[PDB]
Amino acid sequence: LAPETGSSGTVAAVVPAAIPKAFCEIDGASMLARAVAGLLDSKVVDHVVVAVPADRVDEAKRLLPGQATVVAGGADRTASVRLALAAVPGNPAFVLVHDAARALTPPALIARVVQALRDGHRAVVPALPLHDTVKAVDANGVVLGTPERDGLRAVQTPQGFATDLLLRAYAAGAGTAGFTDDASLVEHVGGQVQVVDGDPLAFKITTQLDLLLAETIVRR
Repeated sequence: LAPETGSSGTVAAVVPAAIPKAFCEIDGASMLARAVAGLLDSKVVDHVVVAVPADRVDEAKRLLPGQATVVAGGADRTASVRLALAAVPGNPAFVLVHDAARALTPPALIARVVQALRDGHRAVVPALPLHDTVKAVDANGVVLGTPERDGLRAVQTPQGFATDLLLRAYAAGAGTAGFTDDASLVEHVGGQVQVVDGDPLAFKITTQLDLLLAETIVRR
């Protein structure tokens, strides 16, 4: 890979959202818009690029905080991340990949991820202790085992990577990335991943119950 990779020392955040949930409105503003605003408001991200379907490109641009940029994304999601990066000036040292559905992610959480990268970690995810016991379970509902709960963490986003490390992980594992989170792909190529404290507010908004909570949090 090119020696120029990461040469600029900047931080790029990509929101691959390429549709529904990312565009659903929470008290007027889309999840995507709030997610981008969180990235900008961390004050530590130099470029925010969103990959959306073609037919939301113009709309995304008119409703997002002005400093963020929009590309039409790809199908293979890693393609969306690669396209977003070609639209980023220079050679960013770090790529943060952020789920649009974690719309209330606190700006300090995003900064913690970036601070751990600046401190020398090459792959960083935010995380929380589990609420529930987690069990291995077969397709028939038969319990196969119970890993130590205290040894497990629930992972959120943004996930942050040294750009070259993220690219190496994509070349090896992108053909499954829709079921795997980016940090998993990095682990598979030998990347060491560091956990920083997440935040309950960074929950992934999936169900009608989740949005009600998010709407309740914001109208307050």
